Amino acid sequence: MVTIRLARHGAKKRPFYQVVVADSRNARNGRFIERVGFFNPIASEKEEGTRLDLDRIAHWVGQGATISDRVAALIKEVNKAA
Amino acid sequence: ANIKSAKKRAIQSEKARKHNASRRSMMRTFIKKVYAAIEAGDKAAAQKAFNEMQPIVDRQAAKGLIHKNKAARHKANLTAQINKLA
Amino acid sequence: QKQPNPSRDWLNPNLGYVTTSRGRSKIHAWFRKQDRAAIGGGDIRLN
Amino acid sequence: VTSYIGGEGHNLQEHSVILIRGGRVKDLPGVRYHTVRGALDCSGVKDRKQARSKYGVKRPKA
Amino acid sequence: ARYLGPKLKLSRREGTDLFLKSGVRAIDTKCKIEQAPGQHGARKPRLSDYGVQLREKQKVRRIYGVLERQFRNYYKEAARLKGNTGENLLALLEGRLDNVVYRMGFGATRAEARQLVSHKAIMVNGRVVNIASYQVSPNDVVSIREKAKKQSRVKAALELAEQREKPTWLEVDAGKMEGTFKRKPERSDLSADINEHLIVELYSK
Amino acid sequence: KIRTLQGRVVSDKMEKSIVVAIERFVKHPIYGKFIKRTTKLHVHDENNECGIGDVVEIRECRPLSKTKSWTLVRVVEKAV
RNA sequence: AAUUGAAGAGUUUGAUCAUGGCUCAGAUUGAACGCUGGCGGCAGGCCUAACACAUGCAAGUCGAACGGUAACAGGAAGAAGCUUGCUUCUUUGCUGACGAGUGGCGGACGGGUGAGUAAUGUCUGGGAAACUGCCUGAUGGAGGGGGAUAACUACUGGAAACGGUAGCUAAUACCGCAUAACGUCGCAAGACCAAAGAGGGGGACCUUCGGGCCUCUUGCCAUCGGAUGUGCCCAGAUGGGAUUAGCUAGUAGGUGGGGUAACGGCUCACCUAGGCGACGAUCCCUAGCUGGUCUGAGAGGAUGACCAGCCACACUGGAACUGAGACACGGUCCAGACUCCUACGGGAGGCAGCAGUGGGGAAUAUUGCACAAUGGGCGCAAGCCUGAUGCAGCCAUGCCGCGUGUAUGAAGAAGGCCUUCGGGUUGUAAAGUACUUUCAGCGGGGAGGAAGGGAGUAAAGUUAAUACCUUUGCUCAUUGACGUUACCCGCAGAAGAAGCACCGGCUAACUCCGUGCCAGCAGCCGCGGUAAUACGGAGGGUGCAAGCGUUAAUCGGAAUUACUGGGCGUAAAGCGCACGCAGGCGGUUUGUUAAGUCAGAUGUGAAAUCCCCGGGCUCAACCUGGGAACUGCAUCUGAUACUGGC
Ligand SMILES: [Mg+2]
Ligand SMILES: [Mg+2]
Ligand SMILES: [Mg+2]
Ligand SMILES: [Mg+2]
Ligand SMILES: [Mg+2]
Ligand SMILES: [Mg+2]
Ligand SMILES: [Mg+2]
Ligand SMILES: [Mg+2]
Ligand SMILES: [Mg+2]
Ligand SMILES: [Mg+2]
Ligand SMILES: [Mg+2]
Ligand SMILES: [Mg+2]
Ligand SMILES: [Mg+2]
Ligand SMILES: [Mg+2]
Ligand SMILES: [Mg+2]
Ligand SMILES: [Mg+2]
Ligand SMILES: [Mg+2]
Ligand SMILES: [Mg+2]
Ligand SMILES: [Mg+2]
Ligand SMILES: [Mg+2]
Ligand SMILES: [Mg+2]
Ligand SMILES: [Mg+2]
Ligand SMILES: [Mg+2]
Repeated sequence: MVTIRLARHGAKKRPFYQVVVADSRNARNGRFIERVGFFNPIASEKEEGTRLDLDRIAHWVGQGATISDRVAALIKEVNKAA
Repeated sequence: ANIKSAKKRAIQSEKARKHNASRRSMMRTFIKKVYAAIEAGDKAAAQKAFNEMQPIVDRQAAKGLIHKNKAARHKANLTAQINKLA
Repeated sequence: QKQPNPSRDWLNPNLGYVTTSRGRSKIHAWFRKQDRAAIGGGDIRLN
Repeated sequence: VTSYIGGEGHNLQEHSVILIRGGRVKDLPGVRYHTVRGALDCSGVKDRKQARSKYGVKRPKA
Repeated sequence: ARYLGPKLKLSRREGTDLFLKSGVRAIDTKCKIEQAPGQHGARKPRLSDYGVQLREKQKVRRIYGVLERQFRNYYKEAARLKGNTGENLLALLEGRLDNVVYRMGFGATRAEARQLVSHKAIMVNGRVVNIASYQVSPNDVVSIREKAKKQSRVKAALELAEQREKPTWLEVDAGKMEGTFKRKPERSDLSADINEHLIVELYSK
Repeated sequence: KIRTLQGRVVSDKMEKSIVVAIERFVKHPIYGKFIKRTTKLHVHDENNECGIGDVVEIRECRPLSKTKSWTLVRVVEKAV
């Protein structure tokens, strides 16, 4: 099915994920329908690090999109921050 | 088949194949009766044949053996032919 | 294998394939077989 | 194809393997290649201290 | 990565004083600065246009201690950036952390400064910097950490700096052994003998 | 308003089918000269309405035959 | 704010200018070889044989679909030597679970390679005749019967591979029947079509004490949707060759049948005789294509490793089956060649998965650890599998960074080399002195990648119910393959960390021998025939520098295929001259149209890259936010000078 998931586009030992809306069957870093935001676990305490277009996610969910567990967690975190 | 799953699938497939063939074959036979009737020029007979077979076809479609569209098509063609006949 | 196929790389000692002399010689022989003095011959003929 | 043995002297002979690199010797009509000295069978040139890289000559300890 | 060798030879080759030695004792007395280095130094060469450009390039590289590839990269960066290319390149060279340190007066020579940088002596905005090439941006303070303040070498460097001319774009404190990089150094701030244009040309052929 | 192309007929004789040369006026990519470029489309026509040498407006559709995926909407300037 | 970019040189001559080739200076790489060679980070790593493959692993999972227990850990009934208290040996799926099985879903993803394919390809843009598992939103059903079948058992055929009879049993397996529209068929009436039970807790009418009944959770099925994916069509674009000009009978089109999920000569019957083509059909050669990459001032040219999209292929040639999806890399069937096993009857096999081995090659890595993450599979989950992935190893292959000491130091020491014999050069170079400790070495500390998941609880949401389940909080201990991790500190002491090419002109850098047109050099011009800045060494220098050279390969220069941007009297080049079809171009005025053209808008041009502004790794490379860009195409709305049409 269509899924919202982290696509690990970064350096070695320094992950950076794009929260992409991909068909589950497609590869992790490979094909996707839309890029919805990003997340950086390294990041550090400065300004930014996690950022997701929530509206788009919601739309996708409505349509029928499976959010990854990690992605879900991230979303939750974002919500709490808000 | 190196993997257990493949082996299972293979035997299952064989079993499945045997099953489907029987049903599909039967359906075909049924169809032919209608077609045969049409060829002959016996309208009532043709109708009877259609009645006998249509439900079976529908059932098959439901099951998955034959596609719904395909099932519809046979009926349409058959229906057309019978109409033409009388 | 069923066919005989020695490489010419085996003869070359720098790769480190054959330390023995005899083995190397044997290997060489094969190539010559595959392939399939004059003055001396001439002299002999003359004689 | 015919190839040029660079440097002074060699251990080359009939039925012996070598590495060829191209780059013609222009005054020889036919030769379009050079033997790399120090590669595979062909030994590097004996007793040279400048442009050693071009003639496969290992670095003398001093 | 660096030039490990005779510092003044390079200067001689160039002609001008590259500041590769501290300046406690003058360059003219240490070496034969007028004559070029080697057996054929007295033989004054009739230098070609390309040659002059090359020489100029070398001089600048020597001054900062920037090897060829790095220099090329810097030039490219400058080009990419807006404005006069040569000027930009010069600025970049200056911006080198070691260079900045030297200017401030914690390195007597630029080499010394570089060494200090390597040896975790210098800090930028309260963070150690191992790297000599680090581009010191505007409003970036640069200092020595307390472990390396007690060095006599640093003091000597400071003294030398005091003796010498002061840069405008930098602020510096002798007692605290720290300072502030105010803004990017203009062409008027740096020495006029450096024909950056020649260098630029050389990286267009 | 659906898409449609205009061109002239090159041939009619094949029953319920008309071949239509669309002449597009494309620019040459490298050299810059504008060239006339032909697109000979096989086109479906019920009742054999167009003859040879007629200009005919045609629209894209589901493929009627192997080659034919166009159908004429109108005829324009047919008498020669 | 987002292309702010363009260099020449040597060589034809006695000399000149010009034409004109060859040629060097630059950038570059999946590179190799040579000589070396400290480290790190980030990257990359069989381009050739789509050649053969030993070994292990690369796809399994679900016991909450179902009868069952092949090992195991607990209880339950019985008993043995009876330490007065249970150790122990027998039985029973009763339970946690699970071998083998049936079933479901997954093996159509993920990963690989580029053999084939110059178009059932790719890119861009448009479409209509389609299907689409799981996920999803909606609206209604899930009633009641059957007979099988593995599994399991006896007797047996086979060396094995695998069977074969006769029995037994279940299921969300399978099949009817009922029920039946919002479905299918049809002009309608009508005809016809489905399934699925399973798990957790529980008051009382109840109970063959299994359970009924209630409840929640999930699953089933139909229909319309949604998304996603796939199939199909058309236009244009997407290599070279005309010393390949004719090609093609299912060929082009038609009517009807058949088929497909779908339209279609997709296939058959009969008819018409077309269709393609010098705007290059056909045939041949080569080729994955694109985003891009390199180069380039650009325009172009070359190119398509890595990363990403699309296609194709899976030992070769087929074929279907199953399925939502395949005509399926680790499925089936057949043939073939090739390896292996065989008791000779017959079997097994398929690395272009990850490692690896051989081979071919100039040349490209270890049978490494791990699921901790991210993603995928299954499941209600726990979980298990995952050679995707993450990391680790090896190789300077690249890029980037860093280091290899810093400051001082005349006796301008010694030695080296030259030498007008004075020195002047190595060269402040070394030694000596002071100072520092990057990385390496030792010892210590020491984040981040870890978010989830598990138990207890409290509230809310469901319902007969404060149970259970779900949702939201909270404490509790947790989850690291990399890992003597990144990173910080202390210790001792310059300690362990410079080499390669070049030095006649081009072209930065010059002196000194042997020889003697020999040996050798060489990119081009050309050096070498007894005084060689060109050959070999020494010193000295110059260039780069952990690399440097050589070679290969591309663009550049080369305006040397000129679109930008060239020529043609004599340098190469005006058909020998005409007519003339196609084509190209076409005086001038008005109208009109809006095709070109221009303008604006809309959609798209995937992401990455490139470019700009930033942010993050100590800086950088690398990553990365947002933008710009993608110069293209289509549609709509206008403009009408110019070009076109009428
Ligand atoms: Mg039909
Ligand atoms: Mg070999
Ligand atoms: Mg470097
Ligand atoms: Mg080595
Ligand atoms: Mg099991
Ligand atoms: Mg069923
Ligand atoms: Mg038809
Ligand atoms: Mg090929
Ligand atoms: Mg150019
Ligand atoms: Mg096949
Ligand atoms: Mg099927
Ligand atoms: Mg395999
Ligand atoms: Mg001396
Ligand atoms: Mg260290
Ligand atoms: Mg010179
Ligand atoms: Mg030479
Ligand atoms: Mg050109
Ligand atoms: Mg010309
Ligand atoms: Mg002429
Ligand atoms: Mg004439
Ligand atoms: Mg920064
Ligand atoms: Mg883009
Ligand atoms: Mg007009």
